[PDB]
Amino acid sequence: RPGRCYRKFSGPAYTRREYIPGIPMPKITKFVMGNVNGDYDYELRLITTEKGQIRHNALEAARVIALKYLSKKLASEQNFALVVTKYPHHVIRENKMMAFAGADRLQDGMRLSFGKPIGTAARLEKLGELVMYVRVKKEHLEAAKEALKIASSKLPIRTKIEIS
Amino acid sequence: VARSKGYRSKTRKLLEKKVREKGAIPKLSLLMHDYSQGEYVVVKINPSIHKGMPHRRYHGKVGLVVGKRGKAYEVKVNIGDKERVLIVRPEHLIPFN
Amino acid sequence: MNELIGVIRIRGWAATPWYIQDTLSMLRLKNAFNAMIYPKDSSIQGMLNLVSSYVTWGELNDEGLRLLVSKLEISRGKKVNEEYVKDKLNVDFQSFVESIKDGKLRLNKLDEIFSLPIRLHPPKGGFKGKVSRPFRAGGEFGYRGDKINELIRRM
RNA sequence: AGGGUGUGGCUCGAAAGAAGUGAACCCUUCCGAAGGAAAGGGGCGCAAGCCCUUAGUACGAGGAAGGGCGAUCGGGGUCACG
RNA sequence: AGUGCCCGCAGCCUAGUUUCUAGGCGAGGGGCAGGGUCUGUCAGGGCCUGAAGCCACUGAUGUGAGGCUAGAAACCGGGCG
RNA sequence: AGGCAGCUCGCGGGGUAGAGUGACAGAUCGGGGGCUCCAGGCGCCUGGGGCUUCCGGUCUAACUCCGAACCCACGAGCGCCGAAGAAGGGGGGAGUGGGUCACUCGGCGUAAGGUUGGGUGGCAAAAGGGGAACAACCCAGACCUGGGUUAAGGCCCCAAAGUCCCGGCUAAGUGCCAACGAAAAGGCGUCUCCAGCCUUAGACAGCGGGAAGGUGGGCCCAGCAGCAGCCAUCCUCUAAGGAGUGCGUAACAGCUCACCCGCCGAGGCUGGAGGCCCUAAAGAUUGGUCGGGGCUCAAGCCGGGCGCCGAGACCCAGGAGGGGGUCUACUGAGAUCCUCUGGUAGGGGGGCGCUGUGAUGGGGUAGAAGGUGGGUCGUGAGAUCCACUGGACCCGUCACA
RNA sequence: UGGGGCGGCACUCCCGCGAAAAGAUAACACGGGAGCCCAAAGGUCGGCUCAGGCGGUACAGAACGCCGCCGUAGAGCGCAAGGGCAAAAGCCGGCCUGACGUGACCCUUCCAAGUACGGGGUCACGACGCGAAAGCGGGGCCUAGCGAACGCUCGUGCCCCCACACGUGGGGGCCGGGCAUGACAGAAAAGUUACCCCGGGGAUAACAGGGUCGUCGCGGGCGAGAGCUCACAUCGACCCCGCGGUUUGCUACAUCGAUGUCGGCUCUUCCCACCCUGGAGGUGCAGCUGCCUCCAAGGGUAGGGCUGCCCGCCCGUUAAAGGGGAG
RNA sequence: UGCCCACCCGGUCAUAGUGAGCGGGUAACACCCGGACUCGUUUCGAACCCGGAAGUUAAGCCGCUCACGUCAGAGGGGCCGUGGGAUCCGAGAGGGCCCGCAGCCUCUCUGAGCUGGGAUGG
Repeated sequence: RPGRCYRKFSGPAYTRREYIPGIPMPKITKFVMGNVNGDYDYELRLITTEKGQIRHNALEAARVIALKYLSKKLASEQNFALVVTKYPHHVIRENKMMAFAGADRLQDGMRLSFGKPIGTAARLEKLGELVMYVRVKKEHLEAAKEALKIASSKLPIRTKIEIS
Repeated sequence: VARSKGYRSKTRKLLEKKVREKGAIPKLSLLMHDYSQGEYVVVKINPSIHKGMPHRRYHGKVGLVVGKRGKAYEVKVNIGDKERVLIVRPEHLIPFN
Repeated sequence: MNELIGVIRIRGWAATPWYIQDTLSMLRLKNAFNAMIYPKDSSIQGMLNLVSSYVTWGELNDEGLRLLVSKLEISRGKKVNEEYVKDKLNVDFQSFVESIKDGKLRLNKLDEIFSLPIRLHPPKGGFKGKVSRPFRAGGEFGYRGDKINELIRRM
């Protein structure tokens, strides 16, 4: 299903697991990469621009692409560390019934059209919220710029970078 | 989905009490003072006391002491353009102003 | 903050929200191009704030007040047994300030107490004299300081 | 396409409507609602204009008087164009 | 069973009418009453009781009769093929 | 004789927006310390498992230690209506129970001129002006005629008024579109603005030279003689140079890279954001546009500004009608004052016509009736009249059916 | 009832959420419950304080018991949820039956603004029970656990039974209780009609417009990977952002006193996301054959077999035998 | 005198709490003495109940100090809303702006028991 289907907000959040049975397992499993507690100098972060919800599926892909670019750069345990901030707390639900029941004269249409859990999203509620960030030294900010930027290529929403 | 018209329906925090005043009835000082006709009172339901609990529909309002029956009082309150009488024990009444 | 305040309505009486439609009615502003004077107070302040997006109000001056009053006509008078008489002289006062007023038998001495609805005239040269939309805050609807005096002088 | 509408053109107009005890048409004088000028003068603004004056004046919707002219107007039908 | 308290309109009277809720009288009316009745063992509770309807015309609406007008497949009786 | 659709003050109620999670309930990411068990390796170390503590972060319609704006109750005050037109009580008669859309805060659902909620507004039943036409968008509530001023909008021509002004930007007809019509990315294409770094102790660019050597050190390597696979590294040195960048080469060699000098005397360079514009950007319904015409130091856009046109809204003048507060009449007619003026379902007030009955100062008829055409009255409903035709019966008034 | 049927009960009552800090407030919205159970799980009085954790003691054990310390509820309170609760509503004992008779007012049901039940609250009269007492007790800590007329039956003290009275029996009435209707504000109730019929319905299904785009086709961004080295000659995984209204999903705004429904035949036209033909280029282009990009809609784009089609498979040529629209 | 100092009877219901340290008692308050009678311990005079009362400030009580908990004040930092209006910007989501209001968290510093009714003690 296309990413344009869940970009905006359709109703409130969706969080209580005990109230919402059967959540598909999110793609993301690891959230921290690199030698945390390692010595770093440049302190660049990532900032979003407009509101919305981001599917975990893209994020996990964004997680992988960032790692390989850095991994080939120097190493995976070297003087760098990647940490993604948000978590897919939000859950999306879709009326899939038009697929199976939508061809057998069952209760089709908007009949009983409550959504069904198929994916999760990391919710964004503040203008300019952190999504991920990376810590390096003085000598590798240039590689870190596009490293975030290439990840941002896959994000659904417009993003912003900074240097610190 | 129509909601049940339970006598305490939709009260998840209406009858919630701030933790600082839990337990049995503390404010004995309010009760001991006695009302007479023509007095003006404010209804503030105590969720703890199960006796003479007025319905939620008239909570936090202005009441008038019109008489006394038994240990309890009866109170006149205007809600719409009608009149109503609420017979209640005093332990949800606080003087106005 | 001075006691003598006034208001002019410029909007019509259709598409007027339930909140406000009766307020101007309660403010005796039945329809646009009308005015009257009030003693300023917090109690009055509420209406003007709530009716700001429909009228213009501010503090009068002597020049405006004298000009404003001079307009009472055959059907625009004091509550002198209704009739909205044309004041036109102390004469109408002389025989009829002895009801609610005391000591105001001079046309000049109306600077204290009360009045009735008055039917205004369109502002000369266009209410859009320099404006085009009647709905800018700080320029169009509501409070305009002394400038209301020149605005009514155009009237 | 149609009708009402303004200006006209051409047509019927015996009575039934006005009208020679004055129609229609010209002037002249007067009153005047709200509203509302301009030339000139002076000043200001790069300019676009405004400000006081000229002035609520000339003007004006409406209404009054006189005169001169002298018999059709009102009305019906069609058509031109707005 | 059909009375007894009070507020109080119009009108009236009073002097001022200063111009008049200044006060009385106060029909009507309103509120507390009371009474008759059944029921409740008392409070109570239900109902009735403060002296005016009938008749006639027209009118309107409801109800029942075809029921503003028109509109069906239907079913039944008796005959005729 | 008070009433309350608003506001203010005073005095109360609240768990929503938000915020927090070591304040519960859960969700959820990591590190540090200590304790414990296992596996491996040489009592130790490593990895894994469980426990604790500390530190950090990520969410909650069904979490709330807190918590607004806000909305509501009551009293007082303000304000308005009120004995011309009246809080409460009773009574006759209804239609109305399929709404829709716009805006705004929701839910469902991606979505929908979808559905389903809260509040407001039309529309329905609301004309008149603009938006090109238009139920709903804005202005604004049509007793009538006339005059004037104005609104929303617009002002080159169609079509009323600005080829109106200042400053700046756009080259695509981008555009000339409120309700409606293009995303991410790319653009130093252009137009303005923040950083940072070198610049007259000569900046960038540009033009020639020195641009180097023990040494092409080199390790394994025929040779890699920087640049075959790992990598160090000193002075001959100084206004200059690396044990050295990309081309390269089997291996070279060589051209360059890095640095100074010679001229050079104005800025130059790198991250940043924005406006407009280009690509992205492709559908025919049959045929080309902003309404067209047409427009390019604009008839576009942005910042602003200045002046006008524009309706039935408002002012005025004249007439009309309703409602409400004085006079005459064997029962309707006058004067004066105030005021009110869109319109279906519905209620109510009053008026003309048709045919008959009773009457009826009454009357009318061989010159009626009716028809045709045309005057005049009346808002109208209609009335009433004149020429002719017709050839024998017909109206006015009141009441009644 | 987002046509109807199938589906399910959103049809009876209750908890929270929905629901936007007054009230009320929709969904075939979400997460859930009830058609009971308790003579004690009830009333009162009295006594003790829980879950859990720490230290020491034979069996002894993390957890049977015992002695100390901490433990603000993290336990427990019958049943779902919410709330409430610590000398208690919790736990343990004593005595009891008020889970009382009769007659009331009031809240919710059922806002403002009408109303059956049911539940609940506050009473008086009378007698009880508990405790010394104040006092507390007409059920369960509070919020779900339920049924009109008519008829039948039960208890109650009388009342009435005839056009004459009286006697006996037998009947009838009250007032309250039970016997039920879950479609739960209460008819006694199985299927087909494609032989159907009738009045209607665009308030509404099917084909056919409009909206939309899950799907479909296409485009673009980015670039793990393959290509000998080299991401971008060509392929591009994971993702992201856009277009078209060609099918296909929903929408019911229009059409039910008819817009006559698939295909095909003939015939006209359009569009470009170009199949070929023209122009230009790149290429892992010796040349041919290739592969790919861009511009370009002027023209052309067949003939057969199987299948009714569409689709699909295939035959032999051709430049290929492009794809879509126009109800 | 006195008034506060504790006490009994309280109201406020944590700014009043908890924990530790120290100080105060010949009265008051407890600790503490003993149980035959009252009553009473599903053992016990533990506790309760009764009779008491030597000692004693160690408990408690009380005051003070320090910590934490906790109310406020200020400072720093965190975070950020909402009514009212427009043919305003933006396709939308969203945002600015004029008219009215704010509060939220977290660190630093500074305070942190008040009070009615009666018999002892100063």
